[PDB]
Amino acid sequence: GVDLGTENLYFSSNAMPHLRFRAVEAHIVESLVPTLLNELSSLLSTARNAFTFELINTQYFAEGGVYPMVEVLWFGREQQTQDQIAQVITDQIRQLLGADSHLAVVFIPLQRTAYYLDGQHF
Amino acid sequence: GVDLGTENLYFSSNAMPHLRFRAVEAHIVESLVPTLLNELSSLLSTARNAFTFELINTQYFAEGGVYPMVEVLWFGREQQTQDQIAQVITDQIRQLLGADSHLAVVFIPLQRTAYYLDGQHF
Repeated sequence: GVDLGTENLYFSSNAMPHLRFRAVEAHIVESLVPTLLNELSSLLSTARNAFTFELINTQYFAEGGVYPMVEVLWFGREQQTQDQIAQVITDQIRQLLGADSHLAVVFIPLQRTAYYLDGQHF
Repeated sequence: GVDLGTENLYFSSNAMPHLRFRAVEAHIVESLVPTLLNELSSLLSTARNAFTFELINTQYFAEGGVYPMVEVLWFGREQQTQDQIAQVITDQIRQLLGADSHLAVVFIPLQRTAYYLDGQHF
């Protein structure tokens, strides 16, 4: 069945964001995650346990140097909200990495009907 | 007996609205209530103590995500006034939840002859 025990789980506002940090040093991410969780959960009025953060442990090459990227896999919020989230993530990373570092933030939409928790979709 | 102590109680313009907030995060409602009271009491020229606000504590499921809803139980005002009220509530919720979030506002009429205060009806 569905999960009607956990508060506010199926709200449209609860985009269930999974943040994936690529081409970013581990210590930066470790410092970032607590402050990002504080700011995003407030901004989106979403439970703190609705977010997941992943450091991706791969090796990158690009001519001119590799820039950091955060992929956000989520159910979607309207463009204006998405824009604000991108701005929060960028601003926090700039604090640790430079006000002109060139962060990419990319949102990838997941379908609620293709996301299953304990065998039942959203 | 009727209540002829409290000012303006039986005016037709005093619809005695009870607002019920469903599928909305508690922190949002907590923030919304004082500003909504200010705006609605001004708009309707109604005493501030004529409004009640309730956060409903249930769990919701909908395919595609659950959208917030405000139920207004009241004696009724004319269509054009009802429309303005719906627009105020919507605009204030958008400021906290997003300018493209999808709020439902539903008005439910109560009969004055079925509403008793201290054992006497309106």
